[PDB]
Amino acid sequence: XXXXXXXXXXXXXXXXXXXXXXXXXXQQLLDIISEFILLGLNPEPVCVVLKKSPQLLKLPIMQMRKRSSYLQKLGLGEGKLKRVLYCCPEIFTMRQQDINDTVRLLKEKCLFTVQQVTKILHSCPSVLREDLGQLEYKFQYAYFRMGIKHPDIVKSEYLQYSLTKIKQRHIYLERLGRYQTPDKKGQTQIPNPLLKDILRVSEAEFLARTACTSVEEFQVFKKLLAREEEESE
Amino acid sequence: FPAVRLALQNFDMTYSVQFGDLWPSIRVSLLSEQKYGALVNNFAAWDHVSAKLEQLSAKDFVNEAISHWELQSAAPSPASWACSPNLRCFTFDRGDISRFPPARPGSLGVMEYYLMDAASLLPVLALGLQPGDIVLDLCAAPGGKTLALLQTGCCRNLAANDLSPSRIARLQKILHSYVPEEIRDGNQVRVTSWDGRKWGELEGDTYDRVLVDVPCTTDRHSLHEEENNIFKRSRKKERQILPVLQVQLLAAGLLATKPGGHVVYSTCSLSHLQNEYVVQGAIELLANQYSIQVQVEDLTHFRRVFMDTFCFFSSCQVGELVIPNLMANFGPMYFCKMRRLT
Ligand SMILES: C[S@@+](CC[C@H](N)C(=O)[O-])C[C@H]1O[C@@H](n2cnc3c(N)ncnc32)[C@H](O)[C@@H]1O
Repeated sequence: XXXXXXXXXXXXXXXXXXXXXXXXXXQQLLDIISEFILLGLNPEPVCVVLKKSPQLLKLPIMQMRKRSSYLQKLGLGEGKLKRVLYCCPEIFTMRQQDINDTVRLLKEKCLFTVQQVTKILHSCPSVLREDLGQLEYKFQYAYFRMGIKHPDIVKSEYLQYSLTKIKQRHIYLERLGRYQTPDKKGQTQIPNPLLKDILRVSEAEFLARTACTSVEEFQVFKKLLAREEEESE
Repeated sequence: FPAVRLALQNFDMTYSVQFGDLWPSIRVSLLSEQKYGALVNNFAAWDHVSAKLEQLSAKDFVNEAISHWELQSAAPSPASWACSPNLRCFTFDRGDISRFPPARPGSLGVMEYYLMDAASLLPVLALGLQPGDIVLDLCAAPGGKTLALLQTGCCRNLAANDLSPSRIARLQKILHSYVPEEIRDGNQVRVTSWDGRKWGELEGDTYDRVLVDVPCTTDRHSLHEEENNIFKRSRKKERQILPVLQVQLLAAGLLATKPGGHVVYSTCSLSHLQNEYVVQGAIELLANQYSIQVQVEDLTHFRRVFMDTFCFFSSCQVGELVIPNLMANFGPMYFCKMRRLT
């Protein structure tokens, strides 16, 4: 009954025939976009992430709705939760224990906050695919060796980056003399670069504007640093 | 509070002034693994050993530089007039961070090669040894440059001196491992532990070639080794008086040189207070106290030919300076060639 569907679908957001014809192309094809509707936002992103990993259609609604109430309790509701399902569709199909273990690690191993944890979860979905303890060490590297406190660790989306990227760029800056560990109360003699100008930007931009060295020098450094790491560990 | 940390703090203040935008690239290199060259033992099976080093993908940077001597479009003289001969030293390509295996004894029972900062070979090369030369290494231990001087096969006699009896014991170990009991136990080599400052009274006007590779703040080592660090609070007086000691040593080296002979002063510091300033201090001391004229020799062409292998700080008033760079993590190595005219 395409009326019993397209009534609810066209009254809600389906821009063109489009992704509905793609839905036909790909009773579970309606009870799910509702769970997403309640998750919220995503009028066009719902089509975008329906195209990316169509598996959500295969997902049982009992399991999915449980997963939706779960994420909402974590603070992913009101939804968006936008970039999350875009780059980490696995969140709705992966083992629940994964998510809870990450939460139980951020909270109370690394401390932070229910709000801080919800923020990281939304911004750094990578953290769910990453080895626990490797995650802990990465937090520890931020806090103890870089001297970044919790609010900046979340504000800058630090936990999203590989620990290799962090160590490579940070240690390079440190040996260049261009990054100084905050002393006590967090004072450096020279301000330090913005965390985004260290980790967010492309390698070429980082080397051009922050590290201020050639690219070949950094490539050699990466090799030197990797050997140092292998040889102490 | 660690002496290693006082060293870095001291270098940061002085070398960011000396080098400006160039300092970070040097700094990161000082704090990362040094690159090594393998000086082939000419007393071992040098051709065979050279072939094994080549097979590793390393290349003799001396031969490579020398083969380009009359390129650059000019040279003051043929390479053989200007550089000490027969030295083969293999390094991996720029940016290649490979290590050589540790050397082992070969068929003749001597070590096949000697691993060293490739930059250390440059003052020996620049000294310009020629057959029949009477040579003095005034501050010789543990003996890397001493060994290279001997390898040239140009030392009719080599005086190897070092004030420290214990460091001289290391030099003796090296001579025993590298040099057959024939050259080392002959009339050719004399090893002493005398104060180098006294050389003008001991053997004035005697040597054709003198190497003065002085005690200094040894920048790289001082950033890595906490023990007996020159930057310890306990050695501050000693540290600050270094350029006075360095001038006295270079002056002595010059006094020991025949009129017409040549001297290379070297340090492993980036500091102009230990480098150009010492050269200038010794020359002034010799003019004013002894009426002896000393001429700094121009190593520009020499530097240019070796720029394929080393990074240099090109604005050195007198002398030349290899600076650490990640593509070629050699040095620091300051060196200045000069001739005693009178
Ligand atoms: C940089 S090291 C020499 C390195 C050596 N030419 C080599 O290539 O292996 C400087 C040396 O000067 C020695 N020294 C310090 N004061 C001295 C003095 N007054 N006379 C002679 N040697 C001295 C130290 O014992 C030290 O071994």
